[PDB]
Amino acid sequence: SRLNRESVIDAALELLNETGIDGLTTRKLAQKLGIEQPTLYWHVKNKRALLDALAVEILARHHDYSLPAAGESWQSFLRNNAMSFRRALLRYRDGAKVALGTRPDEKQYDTVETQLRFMTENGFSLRDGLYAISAVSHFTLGAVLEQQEHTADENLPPLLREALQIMDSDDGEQAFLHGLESLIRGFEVQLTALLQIV
Amino acid sequence: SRLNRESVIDAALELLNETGIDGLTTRKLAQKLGIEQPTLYWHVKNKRALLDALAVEILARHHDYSLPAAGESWQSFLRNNAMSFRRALLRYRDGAKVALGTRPDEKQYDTVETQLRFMTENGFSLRDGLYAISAVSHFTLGAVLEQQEHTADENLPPLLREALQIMDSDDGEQAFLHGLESLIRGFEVQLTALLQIV
Ligand SMILES: C[C@H]1c2cccc(O)c2C(=O)C2=C(O)[C@]3(O)C(=O)C(C(N)=O)=C(O)[C@@H](N(C)C)[C@@H]3[C@@H](O)[C@@H]21
Ligand SMILES: C[C@H]1c2cccc(O)c2C(=O)C2=C(O)[C@]3(O)C(=O)C(C(N)=O)=C(O)[C@@H](N(C)C)[C@@H]3[C@@H](O)[C@@H]21
Ligand SMILES: [Cl-]
Ligand SMILES: [Cl-]
Ligand SMILES: [Cl-]
Ligand SMILES: [Cl-]
Ligand SMILES: [Cl-]
Ligand SMILES: [Cl-]
Ligand SMILES: [Cl-]
Ligand SMILES: [Cl-]
Ligand SMILES: [Cl-]
Ligand SMILES: [Cl-]
Ligand SMILES: [Mg+2]
Ligand SMILES: [Mg+2]
Repeated sequence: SRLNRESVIDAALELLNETGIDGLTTRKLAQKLGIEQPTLYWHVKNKRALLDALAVEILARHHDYSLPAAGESWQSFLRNNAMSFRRALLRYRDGAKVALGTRPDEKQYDTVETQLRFMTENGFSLRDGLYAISAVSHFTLGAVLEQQEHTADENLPPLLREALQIMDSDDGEQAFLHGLESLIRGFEVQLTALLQIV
Repeated sequence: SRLNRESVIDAALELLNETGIDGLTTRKLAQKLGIEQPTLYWHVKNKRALLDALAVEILARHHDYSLPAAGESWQSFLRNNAMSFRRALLRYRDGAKVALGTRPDEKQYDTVETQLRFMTENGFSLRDGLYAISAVSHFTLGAVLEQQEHTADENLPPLLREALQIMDSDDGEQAFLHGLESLIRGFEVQLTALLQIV
């Protein structure tokens, strides 16, 4: 079929959904695109190369809250950013595993530069703003992995039994949204304190 | 060599370190133990079975702060628990990927039951205490994955350039320890508030 970048990414995202990350292969991608393995090699060198591009394109297609509104608070921006990051990552099977260990792409520079600039213009040192960004990113990544990977007893002590009932009664959105408010409020306590002991 | 549970786990943890999770196989485990694949099958059915046991044994060997001291605060317990969880997970390559999506083992029941009980005896509803436990777990899991997986440009805009310098200047312990204080303080704000608007 068509082998421009857009079409190779479309097929690679379908395959990721049917098979997951550990069963995504250049052999199986060649099969789905209707082509021979050496035809594929011209366009895509290895699994790593593909994985890097998939991390970028999932957010381009599905991460709609990358940038703060005019007048929006930093707290609100982190809330709306995190929910949109979580949605984009749940959209494909092992989506969060695809995003793991990547660094901003050249095509994300203007966007992530605007994000860091926004945090500094709201009173964070670059280092403290980055610590807040990284903590929201890591918490969200952790929550999506545990949910997604989870999809992949008679003598339960009583509080564990009820806790497992609580977890199994929801997809994880409730625990996620509660955790995010705790994180955002902790950053606020830290920022407002300045040089006071807190 | 010896094929009792302890010895199969020793070998599987070595192999995990040389090869990572995605390259851990029953074929390669059989090779390292000096045995044929059907000899292995009697002791270990599949990769999933192995992965479940490895998650348990990494914490048994290396997770030394499972339980609070006499008189210890809940804040202190979560701090000391999280640092010990992080250490145990960094001890092997893709350690955090091994722990992902598992639920307490029968051999962890008394331990995790004591943990949930401790949170309730410090004023948390079971649901709110579980939300705090899950948030600390997810943040830690996220931070270790990004660090571990990361191990697996000339026109950098200026704040991203300095932020990447900041991340590359440390193994991730600094960002982790800062994030954990923000999370613990947010739970405290939430718990103390009770039915007040906060
Ligand atoms: C500033 C970025 C950064 C800086 C230095 C080292 C890094 O590893 C990063 C990132 O990895 C970021 C992301 O991945 C984003 O998810 C990211 O790239 C991104 C985006 N493309 O819109 C986000 O929404 C961000 N968000 C918190 C989930 C986040 C970025 O802010 C950071
Ligand atoms: C209470 C446990 C729980 C309850 C209900 C559903 C669950 O999925 C869990 C866990 O997965 C827990 C862990 O994995 C621990 O890491 C876990 O098993 C554990 C331990 N074996 O010592 C910990 O130290 C805990 N810690 C926060 C990292 C944590 C457990 O508290 C929870
Ligand atoms: Cl074709
Ligand atoms: Cl075509
Ligand atoms: Cl083409
Ligand atoms: Cl294209
Ligand atoms: Cl491959
Ligand atoms: Cl032998
Ligand atoms: Cl022997
Ligand atoms: Cl034996
Ligand atoms: Cl044994
Ligand atoms: Cl296997
Ligand atoms: Mg990232
Ligand atoms: Mg767990």
